[PDB]
Amino acid sequence: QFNPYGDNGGTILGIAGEDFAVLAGDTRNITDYSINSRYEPKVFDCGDNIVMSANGFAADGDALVKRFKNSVKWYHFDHNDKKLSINSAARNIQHLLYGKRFFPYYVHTIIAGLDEDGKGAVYSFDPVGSYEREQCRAGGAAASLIMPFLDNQVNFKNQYEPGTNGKVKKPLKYLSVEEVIKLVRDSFTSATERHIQVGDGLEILIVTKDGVRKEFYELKRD
Amino acid sequence: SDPSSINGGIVVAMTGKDCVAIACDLRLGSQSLGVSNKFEKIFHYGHVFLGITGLATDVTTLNEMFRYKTNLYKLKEERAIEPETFTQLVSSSLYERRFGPYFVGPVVAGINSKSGKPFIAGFDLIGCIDEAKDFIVSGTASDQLFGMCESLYEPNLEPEDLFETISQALLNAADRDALSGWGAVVYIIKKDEVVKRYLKMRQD
Amino acid sequence: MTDRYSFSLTTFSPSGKLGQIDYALTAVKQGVTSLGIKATNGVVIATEKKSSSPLAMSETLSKVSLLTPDIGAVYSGMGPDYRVLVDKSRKVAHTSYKRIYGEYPPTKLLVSEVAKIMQEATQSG
Amino acid sequence: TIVGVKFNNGVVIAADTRSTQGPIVADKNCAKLHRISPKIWCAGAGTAADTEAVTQLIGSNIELHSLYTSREPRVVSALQMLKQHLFKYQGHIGAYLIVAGVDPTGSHLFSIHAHGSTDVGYYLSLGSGSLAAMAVLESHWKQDLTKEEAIKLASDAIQAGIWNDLGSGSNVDVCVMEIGKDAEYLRNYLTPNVREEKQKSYKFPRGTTAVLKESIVNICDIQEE
Amino acid sequence: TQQPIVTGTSVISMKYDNGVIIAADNLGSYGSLLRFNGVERLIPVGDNTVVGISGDISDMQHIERLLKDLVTENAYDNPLADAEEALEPSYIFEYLATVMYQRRSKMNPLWNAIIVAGVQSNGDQFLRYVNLLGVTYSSPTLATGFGAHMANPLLRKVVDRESDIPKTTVQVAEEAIVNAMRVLYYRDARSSRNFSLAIIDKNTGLTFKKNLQVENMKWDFAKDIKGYGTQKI
Amino acid sequence: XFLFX
Amino acid sequence: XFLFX
Amino acid sequence: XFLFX
Amino acid sequence: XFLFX
Amino acid sequence: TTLAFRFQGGIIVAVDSRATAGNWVASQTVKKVIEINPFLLGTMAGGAADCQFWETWLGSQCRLHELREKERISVAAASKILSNLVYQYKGAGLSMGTMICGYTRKEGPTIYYVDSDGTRLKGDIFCVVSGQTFAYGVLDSNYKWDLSVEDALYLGKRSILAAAHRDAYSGGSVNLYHVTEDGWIYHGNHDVGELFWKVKEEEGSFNNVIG
Amino acid sequence: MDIILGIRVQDSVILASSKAVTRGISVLKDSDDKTRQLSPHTLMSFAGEAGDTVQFAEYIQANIQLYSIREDYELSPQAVSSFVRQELAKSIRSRRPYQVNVLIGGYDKKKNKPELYQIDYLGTKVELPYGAHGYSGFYTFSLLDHHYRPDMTTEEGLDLLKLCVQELEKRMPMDFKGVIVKIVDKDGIRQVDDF
Amino acid sequence: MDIILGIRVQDSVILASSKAVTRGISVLKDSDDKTRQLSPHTLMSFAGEAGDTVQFAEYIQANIQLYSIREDYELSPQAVSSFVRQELAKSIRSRRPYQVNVLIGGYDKKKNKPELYQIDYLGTKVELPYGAHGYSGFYTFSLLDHHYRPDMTTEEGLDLLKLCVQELEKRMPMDFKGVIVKIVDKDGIRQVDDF
Amino acid sequence: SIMAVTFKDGVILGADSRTTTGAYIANRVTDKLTRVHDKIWCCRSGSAADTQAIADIVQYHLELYTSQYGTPSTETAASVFKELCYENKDNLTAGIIVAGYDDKNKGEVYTIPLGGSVHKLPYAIAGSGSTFIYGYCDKNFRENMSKEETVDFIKHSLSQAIKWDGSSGGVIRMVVLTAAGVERLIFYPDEYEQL
Amino acid sequence: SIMAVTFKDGVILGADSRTTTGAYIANRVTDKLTRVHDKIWCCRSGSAADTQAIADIVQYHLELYTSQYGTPSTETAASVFKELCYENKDNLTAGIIVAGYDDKNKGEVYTIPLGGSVHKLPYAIAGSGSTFIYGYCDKNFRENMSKEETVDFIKHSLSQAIKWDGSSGGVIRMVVLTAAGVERLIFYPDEYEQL
Ligand SMILES: [Cl-]
Ligand SMILES: [Cl-]
Ligand SMILES: [Mg+2]
Ligand SMILES: [Mg+2]
Repeated sequence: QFNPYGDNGGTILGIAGEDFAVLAGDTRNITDYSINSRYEPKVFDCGDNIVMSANGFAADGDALVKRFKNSVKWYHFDHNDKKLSINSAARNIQHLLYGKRFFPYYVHTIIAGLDEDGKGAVYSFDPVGSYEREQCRAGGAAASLIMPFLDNQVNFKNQYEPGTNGKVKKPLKYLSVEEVIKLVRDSFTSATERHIQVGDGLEILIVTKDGVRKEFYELKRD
Repeated sequence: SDPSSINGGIVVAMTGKDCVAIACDLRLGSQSLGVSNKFEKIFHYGHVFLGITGLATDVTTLNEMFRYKTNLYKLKEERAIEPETFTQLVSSSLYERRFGPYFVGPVVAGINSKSGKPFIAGFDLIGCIDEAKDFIVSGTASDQLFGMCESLYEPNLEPEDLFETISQALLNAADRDALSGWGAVVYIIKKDEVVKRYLKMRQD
Repeated sequence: MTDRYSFSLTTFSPSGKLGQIDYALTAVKQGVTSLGIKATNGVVIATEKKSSSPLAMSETLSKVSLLTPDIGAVYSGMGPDYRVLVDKSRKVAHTSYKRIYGEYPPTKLLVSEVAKIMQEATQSG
Repeated sequence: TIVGVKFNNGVVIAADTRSTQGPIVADKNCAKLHRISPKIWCAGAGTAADTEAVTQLIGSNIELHSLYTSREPRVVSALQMLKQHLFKYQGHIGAYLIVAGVDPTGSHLFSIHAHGSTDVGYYLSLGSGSLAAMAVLESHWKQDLTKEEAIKLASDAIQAGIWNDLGSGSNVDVCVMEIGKDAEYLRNYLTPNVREEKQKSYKFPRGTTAVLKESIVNICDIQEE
Repeated sequence: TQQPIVTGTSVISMKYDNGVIIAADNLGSYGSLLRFNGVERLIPVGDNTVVGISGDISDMQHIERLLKDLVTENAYDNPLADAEEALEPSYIFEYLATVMYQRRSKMNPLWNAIIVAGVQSNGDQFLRYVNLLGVTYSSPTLATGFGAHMANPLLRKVVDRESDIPKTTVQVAEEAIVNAMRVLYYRDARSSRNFSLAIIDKNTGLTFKKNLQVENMKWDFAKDIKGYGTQKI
Repeated sequence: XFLFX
Repeated sequence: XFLFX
Repeated sequence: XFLFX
Repeated sequence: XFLFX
Repeated sequence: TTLAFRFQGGIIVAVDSRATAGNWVASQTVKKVIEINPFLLGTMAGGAADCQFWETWLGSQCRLHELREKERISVAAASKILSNLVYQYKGAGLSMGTMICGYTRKEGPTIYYVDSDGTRLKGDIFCVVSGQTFAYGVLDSNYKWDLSVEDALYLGKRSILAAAHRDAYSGGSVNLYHVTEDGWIYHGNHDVGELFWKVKEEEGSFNNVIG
Repeated sequence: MDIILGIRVQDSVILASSKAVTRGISVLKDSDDKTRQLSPHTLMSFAGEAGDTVQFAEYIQANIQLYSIREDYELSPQAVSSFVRQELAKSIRSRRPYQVNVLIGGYDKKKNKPELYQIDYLGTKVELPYGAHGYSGFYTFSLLDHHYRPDMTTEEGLDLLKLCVQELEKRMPMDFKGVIVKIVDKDGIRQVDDF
Repeated sequence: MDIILGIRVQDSVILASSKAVTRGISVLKDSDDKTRQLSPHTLMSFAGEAGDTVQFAEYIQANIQLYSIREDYELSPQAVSSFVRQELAKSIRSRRPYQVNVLIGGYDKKKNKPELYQIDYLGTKVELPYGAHGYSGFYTFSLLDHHYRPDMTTEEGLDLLKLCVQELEKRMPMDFKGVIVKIVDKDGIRQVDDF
Repeated sequence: SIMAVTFKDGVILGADSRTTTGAYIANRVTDKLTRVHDKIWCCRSGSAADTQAIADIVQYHLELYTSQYGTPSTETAASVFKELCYENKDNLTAGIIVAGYDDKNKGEVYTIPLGGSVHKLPYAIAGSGSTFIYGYCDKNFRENMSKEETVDFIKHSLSQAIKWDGSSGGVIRMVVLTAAGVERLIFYPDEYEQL
Repeated sequence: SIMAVTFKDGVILGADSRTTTGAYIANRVTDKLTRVHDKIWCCRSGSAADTQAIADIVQYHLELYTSQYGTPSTETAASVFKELCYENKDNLTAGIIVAGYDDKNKGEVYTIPLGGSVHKLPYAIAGSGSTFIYGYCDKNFRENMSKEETVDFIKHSLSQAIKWDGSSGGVIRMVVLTAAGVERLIFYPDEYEQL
């Protein structure tokens, strides 16, 4: 029979800072054991300081990102050029995803930006539009490799204050953009080693009050 | 239905400077239901340590089988079996059940008594050998353990440092797996002393 | 047909002697001299190549045999009996050890296996 | 990715060093080049346990045959014994091997598939990266290759697999078997995929982990007195 | 939902310093039967774009008609149809990509893999892929079917990254494509010796080469191969 | 699972 | 995949 | 797959 | 069934 | 694990916070209680998306009712809006196990269990443990009508802990709500990891553990 | 599985219905009333697929209540039963049939006679002295065949129903958590508390 | 489905086992004893597939009784449990595996300690303070995690078991027709009549 | 594409050189003409593994036959092939043409389809590519052709088979079997494509 | 077995006369050459029902075309066939060869396989029997043959197709399309079998 779905692999990672947010993804596109592209961008500027990535089936991911970009355009038209807040974007994307509830978009969606208080925000969606706001989220093939690392290194999980013997947890702290980028690079370097679908390149989009800037780092090509 | 994820559980092994570490969770379940939090998955035959994940009936059966085989070895050879030799015995034993295999993911850890060289190895269920320098992972949260080990690990860690690394690798991997946790044990192994530590971790 | 000799051909005599083993040792006594000496840094085994005919190429007849890369064997007595024992000894080194432990057996355990094959020819039907 | 290339005075086999569990890389430096006999080596693809088990079994029986016959083993012997074993198990032993070697007969290069089919060639490739490798071999192979040229072609064909196949990766292992010479096994002949320094040391401060209990393990036997 | 009947195999392509090259064999297969030996699978659109199509030939002939109809429609009430408002490679691709994804989403796909090669108004090289699922991606080298497995590895040794495109001449690029077509003829059981090749250069425009043949083949070594192991005769 | 070039 | 207490 | 004129 | 050269 | 029970002091609502995709723990920070309006709560079990979407939609339909009728919607009416909606989608593969909990002058404290099967039941206590829905608590021994609000909060909290420990797919943290006359009150999020050890030490229970 | 029994005595109809709502291995409730009042002298008990049961009963209840208001008259049980059967007979050949089995107990004021109707989800209707749906029906039929009489009083009817439930509890493998009993006579519909 | 529970208190082991034998929708018996005395101080309760349960228990009983006669010694519960586990561990890879889940309650006279062992049809064995098999498992497990203590007396153990059965009757959808309770201590094995 | 043709001076075997896995050409220089005796050869079609295994056993059987009874007949060789193919028909995918030269019987061709049936024929064609040249071969075959005529007939025949069949390709291998001895011929694409 | 061959003076359509249900010949004198216009004819292969339904619609479309725009081109006829075959590919089993004579374009042949693809060819073969004459037809076809040469080429071709194909048989029907007009030829077994 004809199968309407495919797997294009890749991995996306969203980390929220105090006054910034990052959305990173590998630039590798694959089909089975074949590499389709070593540089196919997966993380997009959608306007109004919102970055979006739909990872899984590339065709569904491209379609969803288009519909949301279109959704932002018509928000401006119908609401006197009002800036679309990240919470409003998140709710809109849920309705996009749930629209195809009985023919789902086979994608893991993460969006990053600043909230209305100017604090960094990351939202994570399932294929059928269930969403939740988080500090940390990894999506895609190597999500299972990266998320435990982020739990340990971003939220300081299973880490206690030395000399307490597990009596006092390590204090939660906001990471600097420079510290967050190191974790993103180390996460993807580690994921590239142990996952066949992850590698080639890493593109990071950093969101601040000043706007959206882009950093690119090479990954192993095997 | 899938035999290797009915009972659940994990094992991880690491090498350091003149030492090895092997650690496991303590959970045994019937799928969603947790039954026991005292099911240790690490056994030792002399100075050679064996961790086994997978179907719990096979974990127990293989422990009894390797105790049997290493006892007869010692009586005939008049010396304890070494990690390198035991690795070959595990592989041999698993591949003789090639078309009716034990649903297990074994891990060997120990220091060669003569050379003093730290040694770890992993196996698939039909007895293929993975002899890594750095670390070996096994069980229902292998993906999670690969992620933790690959980032946390650096070579030539001192025994007390290696302990922190392997502990944080197991604990954070187990918390992202439904069928792993309910306590954890860590063995720090030096040439002629072995310390065994139970870890405090969330019980959900 | 069928091997209808299911019974021992080596039994105890009233004096407590196993005749066939004594007679086997008598055959060994008639055999050409072989020796072994152990040094600190090695071992030597030696024997005479008693050529049956000068037309015979004595190089083709090996009295000293490799069993494993680190184990050699020499004999005194019946040559054919030795040749089939070397074949069985080489095989048992693989089947009962190397195919299990991935290394060649130590000297004493291969000896133990050869010893077992010879004991069975002393009791089996 | 495993290749074999025939040259003027011998045969060369190469392989990658990656083994996989589904989409996860289990071993970054696997050894896919197996010694059947001192001057007969073969590269294996497919079920990792099956390739080791099948080469060790035939390698053992070849050694006993060599001792029995007082002759150096022949590649055709290893080839015949492998195919009859694999055929018996009707492909259920998933061993895909490239068998090469030098013997008193000369230099030989064979491939053997899991169902017990063998074939002869001057250049062969097996595994998931075979198409990437065969593309390079079909482009650069000629008759009367030198040793240096055959090593270059073999390793280039593996690299093709490493870069372009997700099943292949890490380093290139080579084994050169030249007539009237000792076979030279070049473990990690190339290291094209060396991991870069991490941004951060993840070494934890001592006492970070919460410990319930501690105890000494007795690994020593029952003591005297 | 259907099954492909009459099918075309690999389409292969790459970028070079001044433009793009694309190639495909002239065969329409009917399963194992090599039924049609005169099938053109490179379809030019204006003087700046070539669309290479693999998969179902009935669906290819439909797409051929859509593109022919697209040129007609663009000319309607368009004084600059042969100038500033001519069809761009990017326009032609996005249209096909839209159709391919719509058809898959109605569970009635156009059973094809498509590569759009061309040069844009500003002289930028265009090369993008789309298939029956509506999956799209761009790379310095692109190939469909067997081409992906055998052609890409060879073409990627010439252009491995973006920085290699300015250093790659049209002579080197064409040489690589022609060699790749030979390798595909050796190794693809659904390929033919006869193929078409199209170059789209920003300076010299569109050059379309028909009735090309795979030549300089190596077969002589076959005579020295006897049996499958032990046979000597 | 098994290990599988 | 989707999430599912 | 299995090799097969 | 159905009639079918 | 979702728990809603009725007592003299009103309604206690206790849920866990774990979301799973097979054996993968996707999140430990999921809000399984939905605040439809100041007097209406909805628990969520089954498909995360199905529950989130339709219980959010219910809040819209409940808001329109107030604007049109100038009165607060009854729990019976609100529950039946959701139950009549899911019944239209019956057999389409919606996965939903929810309790609609509120107080109104007309009805008093009311809990309605609404199912993706189109089952709508009124009861004093409803529990969803693993994939099974029960008209009894996870423990049920401690349950007496005349119970202190802060005592009743503990039973709800304790009941989620009991399930969270044994069930692989229950865990994260316990979210507590108290529904009364003049609205519901949030009683905070309690991490099960910290909660377990504290409860063990204080209660002297979970002896089969060790720590 | 769900127990619904009906017995028509001399001057009334008695409906016994299990109080347990179970889904798979889970008991959802132990006080469920599987009955709707269609009219002042007509009662319908229902068992079957979750959701369908209540949705069907309430839909029938609304239609019979509409008829009552419009004509200021009560439809006879024969007429109500025929309407219900026809709605079920429509549903079997619909896209998703109602999987509901019903008992209709009514008192006809014109004829001064009690009437019991058994209708299955296919729209199979019979008038019976006693009826039942599911596993319970076979045991209860054999027992009622022996004991039942046409001239039995309401009290005699309740004792025989009491015996049926007792014997069903012993014999049945599932726990149906007791029954709710309702009587339909000339005075209307009332619930028997003691059972 | 069948309820078998085990609780190990300070100085004894108590086994509660459902008395109902049901096949599909039929109740075959309401007084079934799902227990065999392996030795004077070892008791085994069993639940699972019809025939296999009794056949397995009686086979184990015969082997342990043979050991007792031959050595004029009682095997320790640890030793009996290991034997039983190994017999089940053989059977999973046999032509037709025994589909039997067992609880082994024993008093070790050498150590003067009660021991409870839970073994499933695969040969999965654990020593527990309390154990259970089937649906009844998760509930009782979580109810004893709250109430159970290691230093509980036999009488305290029975009251907690009494609470478990009561709560199981309310919560469980099937009728298991009560339980038989047996105590294993230093004096031997006795059946508690009042329950 | 495989064929064996009897002519005046003996028999000629012809075959293509392509081995496939799906649509990938695993070997483009395959030798499908194999020796079972000095002047008894066979053409292999179907499974590569099966045909190699069969051919290897038949070579063994004829080597042992020769040791005891001298040179075997082509009929004898065909019979040994048939015996293996018929008795193992359930587990084998092998289409074999047996061709041999005696001095008494001269050139003989036997074809063994899947069933394991034997057919003695003046000439024979087999394999996927054979279907396209049934018409051509039937129209162009004559008995008692010359060597040059027979080489042309095979070259033209397989040339067409290769052209239309995706599963056939590479070089055309031939083996000539006469009193003179055994001659190997090869024809490359540039030669046979332009025919 | 169906074929259309372009020669100097026009085009000739050829076909066998056999219709089958399984292995039973339902019709042994079938006319598979059908008129869609005075000098546009088609050869029908595949489903008898489908090809008849398609041919009937195309004849309707060209009759209406002629009324409005005069005599349609062979290309136009092929296009209408393609449109029906492509747009209804999921529900149709039809392999059609379209052959026609213009005065401007002379003889033209279009083949439409299952997909609904169109291929303009100097000559075309289709049907189950065609597979056996691919080799023969490719070797024997020349462009700009005479009428007598083209009749011989078709007679010999279908003679071989009929001989090897069980699904082909009966008489060889032919239709000659030239400026001169329309000629029907028939060739009986006794004639074409001895070729
Ligand atoms: Cl072959
Ligand atoms: Cl017809
Ligand atoms: Mg866990
Ligand atoms: Mg015929």
